Amino acid sequence: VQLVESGGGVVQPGRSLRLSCAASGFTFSSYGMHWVRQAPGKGLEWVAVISYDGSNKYYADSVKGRFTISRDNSKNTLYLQMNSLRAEDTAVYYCAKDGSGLLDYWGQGTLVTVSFKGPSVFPLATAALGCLVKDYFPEPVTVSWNSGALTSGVHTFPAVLQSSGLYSLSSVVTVPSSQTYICNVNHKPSNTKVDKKVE
Amino acid sequence: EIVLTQSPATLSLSPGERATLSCRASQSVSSYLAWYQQKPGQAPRLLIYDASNRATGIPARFSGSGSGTDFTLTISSLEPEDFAVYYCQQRSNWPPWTFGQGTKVEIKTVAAPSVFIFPPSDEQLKSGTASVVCLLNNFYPREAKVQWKVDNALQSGNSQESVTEQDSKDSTYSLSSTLTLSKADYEKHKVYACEVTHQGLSSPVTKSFNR
Repeated sequence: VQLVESGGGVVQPGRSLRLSCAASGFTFSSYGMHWVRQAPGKGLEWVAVISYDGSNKYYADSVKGRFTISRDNSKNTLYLQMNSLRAEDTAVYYCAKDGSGLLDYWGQGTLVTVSFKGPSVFPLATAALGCLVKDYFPEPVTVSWNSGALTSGVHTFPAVLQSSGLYSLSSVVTVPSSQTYICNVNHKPSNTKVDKKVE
Repeated sequence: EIVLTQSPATLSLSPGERATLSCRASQSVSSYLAWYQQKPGQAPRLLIYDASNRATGIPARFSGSGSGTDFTLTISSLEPEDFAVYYCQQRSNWPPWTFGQGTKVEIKTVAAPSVFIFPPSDEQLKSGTASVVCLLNNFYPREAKVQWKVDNALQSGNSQESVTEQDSKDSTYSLSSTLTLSKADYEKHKVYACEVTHQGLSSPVTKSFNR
């Protein structure tokens, strides 16, 4: 079997999107389809369901009059027309096959993000120093220390979305006083690569 | 809905060991609880369905049990692959099918945190903002929080913390509490402290800096 999604991307509060979970490996009609989502960081939250031909549909609360699922039992895909999209919805979307309420088969997910700028890297002077990767969108980031040389004593902290929508993380290293230190920051998502010496 | 509560919040075992997970409910859900393994960067997968059953392809190390509210997933001989995030889901009161908030089977004592503080740059202070940063280095257990202080004035909700996953060796954690001020409000003040409270410290600890 092969449940695989598409549709994800960046969208802002207000707009809408449409996904689709195309099917192979099976007779897509004899099963009820599903939509589950993983809000970055959190766990599992089911979003909605649809049946064999498509007349029965129960949605998770938090939606409807917003979310509308459907399916095309002829060309094998499953749909989800999102509207009214909000921040809360920022998440990775999965479509599982129903067994029942037994998602016996999942898909690899598609990412929907609700909110593009590079980070402003500033220095944080045994001892301890580091870099402050601030105000950037979207994620992720990667911070190396001395081009892959300084590894022992590094703690790149998971980041924190802020009131603006611009993430900002911290990476720190503990070094024995007394050598040059540089953090390698790279925001592949915007083409922002930045090195900043530390003193 | 029906609340599914998992615990431990995280399992820290090295291969070979036996890991026991628990999924408790608010009502009876019968033997309708399913388990889900979600390896990193991948997608949820069906482990034990209904509470004892193993869906196609699943090895025997995975054993499920329970009936009613309390359940238990049991991985007897931990394998490097079995290190993922395990979810439990009830399919009794459908809809909404509710999920457990997870349990992470992670790989490989009370230590007070080592505190540091970091004054703002200058290259930052021109845009108009100042970010003071506090660092709580390698400490166990996790639970521990920071109270920033601008001239002995308890500060409220203008900070933001982050925590590393549990180190595999120390068995510790780290934390980045960042206080964010305007450059103006920053220049408007004096002592920038960070009071750390933690189980491995008979006495609360502080780290300050006049600017």
